[PDB]
Amino acid sequence: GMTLTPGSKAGVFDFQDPIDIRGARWAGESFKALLFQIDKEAVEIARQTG
Amino acid sequence: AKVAPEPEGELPYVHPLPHRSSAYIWCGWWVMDEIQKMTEEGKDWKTDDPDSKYYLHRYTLQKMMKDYPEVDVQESRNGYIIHKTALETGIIYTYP
Repeated sequence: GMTLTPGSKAGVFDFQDPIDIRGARWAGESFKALLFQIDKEAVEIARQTG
Repeated sequence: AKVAPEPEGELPYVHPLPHRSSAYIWCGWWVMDEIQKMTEEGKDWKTDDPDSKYYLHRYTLQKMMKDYPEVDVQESRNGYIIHKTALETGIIYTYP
């Protein structure tokens, strides 16, 4: 839904997928992209539960 | 199926690497972006558009790929060394 990046896999977050890691490179960028993804998940939780 | 027209001389240097029958040239981000854009509308980058802004570098890349079967070309956006097979399609990593 809202958390999904338009071109992602819709349910999983794979570090090997360029659209999922916001065009990251090596290790720091991809893991920070994961951090941003979990931030988006928390925000979606806040929207859902209220 | 055609050969690229020769734009005079002054070709950028290609470093021969007999270690793996390879070579190395530093193109940058503009050449790779141009090649990726060319191989997105159905065009060709090896020989088409012989009057491009950076066609000389593309002709040098074509000559390098013909002479060396496992070329190692390094861009500048990520400095990745894309091989001849990866450069054949014209799509490097991402983006439309």
